[PDB]
Amino acid sequence: GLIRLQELIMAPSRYNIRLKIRQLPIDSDDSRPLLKEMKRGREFRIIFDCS
Amino acid sequence: QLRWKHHPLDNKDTFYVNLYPDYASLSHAILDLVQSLKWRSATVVYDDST
Repeated sequence: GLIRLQELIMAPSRYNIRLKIRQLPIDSDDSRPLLKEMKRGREFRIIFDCS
Repeated sequence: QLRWKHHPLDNKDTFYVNLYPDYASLSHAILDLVQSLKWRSATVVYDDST
């Protein structure tokens, strides 16, 4: 997904969006710390690459 | 082996040896470098995907 995401990563040549990046847990399914982090992050528009 | 290739986890061979350096070590090196530089602006310059 990073290979097919880097286009959107460099795409703010055209636009001024703010954009961060995080990873799912690579082996575990306890993403609940990350979700706690994004709850602290006060964001409302999140990209999801997954099965 | 000498160069690098991506290797997944379910990818489960046994018989291999490489000498390419691990990327996370390299990014850690650049991390402590720019932390020795203490910057707030950055700019990614690169050729391709990898």
